[PDB]
Amino acid sequence: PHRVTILADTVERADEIDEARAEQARAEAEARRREAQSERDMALAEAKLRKEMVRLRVA
Amino acid sequence: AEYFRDEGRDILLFIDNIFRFVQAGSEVSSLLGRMPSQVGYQPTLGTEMGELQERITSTKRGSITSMQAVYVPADDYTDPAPATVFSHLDATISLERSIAERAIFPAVDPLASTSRILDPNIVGEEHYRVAQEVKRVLQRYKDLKDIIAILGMEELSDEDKLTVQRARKIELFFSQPFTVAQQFTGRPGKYVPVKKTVESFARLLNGEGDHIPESFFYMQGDFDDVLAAYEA
Repeated sequence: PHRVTILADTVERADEIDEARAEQARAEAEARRREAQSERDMALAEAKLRKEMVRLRVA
Repeated sequence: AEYFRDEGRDILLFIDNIFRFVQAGSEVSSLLGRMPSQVGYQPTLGTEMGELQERITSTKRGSITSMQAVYVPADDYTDPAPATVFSHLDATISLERSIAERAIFPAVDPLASTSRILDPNIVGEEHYRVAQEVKRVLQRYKDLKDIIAILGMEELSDEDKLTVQRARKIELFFSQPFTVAQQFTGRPGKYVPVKKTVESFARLLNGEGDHIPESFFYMQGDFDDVLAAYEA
């Protein structure tokens, strides 16, 4: 009676952003990739590489 | 060599293992009763090197260019003999086993092969520019090899694919036919002047070497020769 909850699994069209004027979603993946997935996956792989290669060199 | 230099003819003088000359000086001093200097070496090390290396110079009438070979005990470059040898050097060439075993006969490593002539005020602005664009894509020694090794190239590397292709093309192109090995490998030797080198590498870095696969830059003299091979 006082509050409404919509546990929707997914949302698409939105007059706020929709397809045209949509900005948040634009580059949102990169906002959660360059420092999260994209680049970072390699970024942490470079740490594994340069560390592993010098690990045998110190032995 | 100095006789022919006085005759006015340019001379190329090779000294094999100048470090052995230093060692001979050290043994002579030890047997002569002189006190040792540093690690048992002769007190007159610098002067003995000067009395020999200073005769290797380019006067007005003639020049004696020298291409010596240096052996460092163990891998110690702090040793006085290599230090005194290097104090009288203008360029170093580092032949590499890996390049030699990759069928590229001139094993001169693009890196670890420096020279004090490589500055704009002697070779020229274009020569320095082209020599800096090259050895820059190789400055990493293609450090991208590790990411390929642990990623399968990641199925896409964007620009890195182009820079890897260009670096491999340049590495293959550094090879040159040997006129002394013509009767061994059955290929005529090509003499490439410095202007041809700088122009060819400038065009290759601009991108004329693209659209041409490998094994076409393997063993040729000029970029023009590579183009002639491609069109044929």
